[PDB]
Amino acid sequence: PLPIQTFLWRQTSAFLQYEASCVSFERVLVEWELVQAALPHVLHCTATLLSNRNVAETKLLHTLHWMLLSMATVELFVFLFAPLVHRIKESLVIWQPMWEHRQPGVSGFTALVTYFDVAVLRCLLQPHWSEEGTQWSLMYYLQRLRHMLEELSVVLKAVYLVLNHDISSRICDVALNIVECLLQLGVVPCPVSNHRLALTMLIKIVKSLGCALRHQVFRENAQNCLTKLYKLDKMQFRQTMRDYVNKDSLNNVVDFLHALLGFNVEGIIVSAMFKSLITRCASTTHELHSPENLGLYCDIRQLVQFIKEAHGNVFRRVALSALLDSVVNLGAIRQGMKRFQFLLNCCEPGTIPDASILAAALDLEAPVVARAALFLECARFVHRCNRGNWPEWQKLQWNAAKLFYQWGDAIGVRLNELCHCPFALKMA
Repeated sequence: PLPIQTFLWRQTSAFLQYEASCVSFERVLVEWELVQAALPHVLHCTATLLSNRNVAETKLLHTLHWMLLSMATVELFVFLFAPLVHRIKESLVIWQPMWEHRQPGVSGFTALVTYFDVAVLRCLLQPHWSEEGTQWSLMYYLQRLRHMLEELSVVLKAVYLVLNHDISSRICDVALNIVECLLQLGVVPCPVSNHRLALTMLIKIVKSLGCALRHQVFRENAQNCLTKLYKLDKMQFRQTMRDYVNKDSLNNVVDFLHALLGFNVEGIIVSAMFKSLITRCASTTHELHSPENLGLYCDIRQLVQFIKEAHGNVFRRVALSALLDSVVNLGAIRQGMKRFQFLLNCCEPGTIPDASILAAALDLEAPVVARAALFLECARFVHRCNRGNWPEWQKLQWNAAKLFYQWGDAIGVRLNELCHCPFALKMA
């Protein structure tokens, strides 16, 4: 550096005059340490002018090409020029390989400590950057990973840190393919755990492909990847899933579940996650009843019905948690009753406990208090239905009567058989 550096700034203040400055801009460089000091300004000016296009273009292109044929310099180069690749279309050692997402052939940073690769990786961590440059860097790492597998944790971290901001079909394709390739390389072993990161990436990718041909193949491949990841770190899989469900917002969780199912990997996921999903939902009812989220609430209905429809034997285990999860533990029972109350007020009044469960609830080897609470909660539900206020949403009204009568018949039969547990439970 020298006191002359102000001159360079004076040139930049023309681009940030349009014709005149290029003259000295060329001359001073055409006529090495000064050249190193001047390179960043050359980059800024040439990139700005080239992007302002919807003779100076050619002169500055030739200047840059002569300039190219320290880390911050290549960082800046990629940061500004990566999105321009598709726009510099006709006019080569750099541009022709770069259209193909390969290392540009210039010896300054094609060198190995890899310099271009570390530069682009460092740039990809930036939160705000051109979408085109992000696609380009992703395709570049896809190509490089494919080559590496033909014959890295920070790569995963970069993919994760980009994935959260936004996704597009192109992004989901490239991201799934890269993650699959790193799994094949075996970056995950057989703070932040690698397994957690990978699973989060899969979840986020699959969150935006709700299926209620092009999508079908990609979904199949995603499912295959999920199965592959499944065999690795079983307990960690369960734990991280249970963490994520509570972590992310309800909207995200429900959307992801819809995408996965649409209304085994899915069986394990559901049986690991549904308890925590219901537990979180339980202490949210007042907020969720608010009309702005009504539609969201509606969705949950379907979801729960599907879990009951033919999938979840776990549904019984969650609904009856209050007395399967057992001085008495008052808190566990209270949580179980919150879950049961939420489920009972959710769907198909009089469907959730079947007659058989209630009839057998007399002899279950669980704390009497929990059984009595279950009976009283059923009682309160029936009373509310009778008084007029059903769940805030008909043939269902007539349907519920048969379910109630079935409950009554079952309970009466059981009581008769037994008499012909304490008295208080019978009274409940």
